[PDB]
Amino acid sequence: SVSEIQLMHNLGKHLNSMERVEWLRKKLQDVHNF
Amino acid sequence: SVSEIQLMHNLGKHLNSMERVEWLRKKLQDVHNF
Amino acid sequence: SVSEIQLMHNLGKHLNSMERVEWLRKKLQDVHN
Repeated sequence: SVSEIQLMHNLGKHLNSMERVEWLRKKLQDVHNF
Repeated sequence: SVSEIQLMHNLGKHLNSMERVEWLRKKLQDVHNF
Repeated sequence: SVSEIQLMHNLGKHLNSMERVEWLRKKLQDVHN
Protein backbone atom coordinates (compact mmCIF):
# COMPACT_ATOMS: atom_id res chain seq x y z
CA SER A 1 0.00 0.00 0.00
CA VAL A 2 2.15 2.86 1.33
CA SER A 3 5.05 3.46 -1.05
CA GLU A 4 8.62 2.73 0.00
CA ILE A 5 9.39 6.44 -0.21
CA GLN A 6 6.67 7.16 2.37
CA LEU A 7 7.84 4.42 4.74
CA MET A 8 11.38 5.75 4.32
CA HIS A 9 10.10 9.24 5.09
CA ASN A 10 8.27 8.09 8.24
CA LEU A 11 11.18 5.96 9.39
CA GLY A 12 13.46 8.98 8.81
CA LYS A 13 11.29 11.18 11.03
CA HIS A 14 11.31 8.56 13.84
CA LEU A 15 15.05 8.18 13.55
CA ASN A 16 15.44 12.00 13.75
CA SER A 17 13.30 12.08 16.94
CA MET A 18 15.43 9.36 18.58
CA GLU A 19 18.67 11.12 17.62
CA ARG A 20 17.52 14.56 18.72
CA VAL A 21 16.22 13.30 22.09
CA GLU A 22 19.49 11.47 22.85
CA TRP A 23 21.55 14.45 21.68
CA LEU A 24 19.75 16.71 24.12
CA ARG A 25 20.04 14.19 26.95
CA LYS A 26 23.83 14.07 26.42
CA LYS A 27 24.37 17.80 25.92
CA LEU A 28 21.94 18.83 28.67
CA GLN A 29 24.78 19.81 31.02
CA ASP A 30 26.33 22.02 28.29
CA VAL A 31 22.94 23.74 27.65
CA HIS A 32 22.68 24.62 31.38
CA ASN A 33 26.22 26.15 31.28
CA PHE A 34 24.98 29.33 29.52
CA SER B 1 35.98 12.44 17.10
CA VAL B 2 33.79 9.35 16.55
CA SER B 3 34.66 6.71 13.95
CA GLU B 4 32.64 6.07 10.81
CA ILE B 5 32.08 2.46 11.91
CA GLN B 6 30.74 3.76 15.21
CA LEU B 7 28.26 6.12 13.52
CA MET B 8 27.12 3.10 11.51
CA HIS B 9 26.76 0.90 14.59
CA ASN B 10 24.73 3.63 16.39
CA LEU B 11 22.41 4.05 13.41
CA GLY B 12 22.03 0.25 13.25
CA LYS B 13 21.11 0.05 16.96
CA HIS B 14 18.35 2.66 16.51
CA LEU B 15 17.06 0.82 13.45
CA ASN B 16 17.15 -2.48 15.32
CA SER B 17 15.25 -0.94 18.26
CA MET B 18 12.50 0.29 15.95
CA GLU B 19 12.39 -3.12 14.24
CA ARG B 20 11.92 -4.93 17.57
CA VAL B 21 8.97 -2.72 18.44
CA GLU B 22 7.34 -3.55 15.09
CA TRP B 23 8.08 -7.25 15.50
CA LEU B 24 6.51 -7.27 18.95
CA ARG B 25 3.47 -5.29 17.72
CA LYS B 26 2.89 -7.88 15.00
CA LYS B 27 3.36 -10.80 17.43
CA LEU B 28 0.90 -9.23 19.85
CA GLN B 29 -1.64 -8.53 17.10
CA ASP B 30 -1.64 -12.22 16.10
CA VAL B 31 -1.74 -13.39 19.72
CA HIS B 32 -4.69 -11.21 20.67
CA ASN B 33 -6.91 -13.12 18.17
CA PHE B 34 -6.00 -16.41 19.90
CA SER C 1 2.93 -2.98 8.88
CA VAL C 2 5.04 -6.05 8.00
CA SER C 3 6.22 -4.11 4.92
CA GLU C 4 7.67 -1.70 7.46
CA ILE C 5 9.45 -4.67 9.10
CA GLN C 6 10.73 -5.78 5.68
CA LEU C 7 12.18 -2.34 4.85
CA MET C 8 13.78 -2.00 8.30
CA HIS C 9 15.24 -5.47 8.01
CA ASN C 10 16.62 -4.84 4.51
CA LEU C 11 18.12 -1.47 5.59
CA GLY C 12 19.80 -3.26 8.53
CA LYS C 13 21.30 -5.81 6.11
CA HIS C 14 22.61 -3.02 3.84
CA LEU C 15 24.09 -1.29 6.90
CA ASN C 16 25.81 -4.49 8.08
CA SER C 17 27.48 -4.84 4.62
CA MET C 18 28.52 -1.17 4.71
CA GLU C 19 30.19 -1.71 8.11
CA ARG C 20 32.02 -4.85 7.01
CA VAL C 21 33.29 -3.17 3.86
CA GLU C 22 34.19 -0.05 5.80
CA TRP C 23 36.10 -2.19 8.33
CA LEU C 24 38.02 -3.89 5.53
CA ARG C 25 38.80 -0.59 3.81
CA LYS C 26 40.19 0.76 7.09
CA LYS C 27 42.36 -2.36 7.64
CA LEU C 28 43.68 -1.85 4.10
CA GLN C 29 44.45 1.85 4.69
CA ASP C 30 46.24 1.08 7.98
CA VAL C 31 48.61 -1.26 6.09
CA HIS C 32 49.03 0.99 3.03
CA ASN C 33 51.68 2.80 5.12
